[PDB]
Amino acid sequence: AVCPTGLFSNPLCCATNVLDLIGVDCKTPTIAVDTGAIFQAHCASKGSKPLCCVAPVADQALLCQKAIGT
Ligand SMILES: [Mn+2]
Repeated sequence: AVCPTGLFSNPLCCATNVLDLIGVDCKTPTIAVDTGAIFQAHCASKGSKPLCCVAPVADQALLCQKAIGT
């Protein structure tokens, strides 16, 4: 799993990480993401940051944490 269990369990690709706490303009990955490296590269291909967020759907703004090692 590319995100931790619990609250911040959903991988999204978000345009901006605000305050290391919020994802803005969050897109669902268009592929299965198997590893941190794939998650990072996939979100970068969409001009976005790999974040682990409180909900799994596309959204304007969500509480998120950065993917580990980023
Ligand atoms: Mn927006």
